[PDB]
Amino acid sequence: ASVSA
Amino acid sequence: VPFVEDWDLVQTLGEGAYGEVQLAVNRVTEEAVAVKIVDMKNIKKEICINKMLNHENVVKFYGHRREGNIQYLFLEYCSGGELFDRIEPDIGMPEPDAQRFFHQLMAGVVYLHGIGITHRDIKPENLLLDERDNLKISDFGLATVFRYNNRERLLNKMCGTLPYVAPELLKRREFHAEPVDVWSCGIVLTAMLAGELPWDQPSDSCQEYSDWKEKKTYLNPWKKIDSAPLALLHKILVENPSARITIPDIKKDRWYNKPLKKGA
Repeated sequence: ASVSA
Repeated sequence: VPFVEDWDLVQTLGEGAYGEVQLAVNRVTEEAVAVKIVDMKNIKKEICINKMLNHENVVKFYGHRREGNIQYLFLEYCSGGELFDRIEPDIGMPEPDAQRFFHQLMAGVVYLHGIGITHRDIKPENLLLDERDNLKISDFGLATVFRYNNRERLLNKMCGTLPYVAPELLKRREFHAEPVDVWSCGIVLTAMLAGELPWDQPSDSCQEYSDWKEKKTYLNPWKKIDSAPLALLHKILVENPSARITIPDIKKDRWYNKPLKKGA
């Protein structure tokens, strides 16, 4: 699980 | 610098019928931030209010990003967790520690009220701690503006958490915002010093609340609280919100100013 800024 | 906008979600901080909060760690810098994730299937308002917050005792908002129906809110990470977890059931915590947390809570509330915002759900589970045990008010999902262009707006929405809510929300159609948050801070103080909440709700139908109004301080949780902080609680947990102590006067209280805690 990851997200971008 | 490539990759600096990549964050790995490494741990669930909280999950509930509202979405989830994950600890995110930057792929390059290893900086840690909390990311609130919400399936938009309210938000605009919490974001608007979070953008106004800049104070050492309130969780900072870094920004947000959405991808379709999901909103990602980037927030300051409080590695110490909930203040609730430092409260020992039926015991509380050392008075000096409670006093320090209470001083930080008041600083944060004074700040919010100064910019016209009321939190409306102050309780230990929403007061987070950073790595140096500094308190940080969090979760502005119920917060609202009560002063704008120097004009106060009376509130009428019933919200909060019953054991922490002021009596006027259950008895009056409209009420001032500030005394309501002051009341909640008094209940948090009670919990920190006694390890228990005084009543299920502040209504005459609640026996524990009637006893307090009848000043039976020989009963719990009052009997576990020293006389100095109990004198402050007698000024905060006052039924009539117009007679209840204000923060400027809490700052003058004897217990509030008593030297108790050594620095780290």
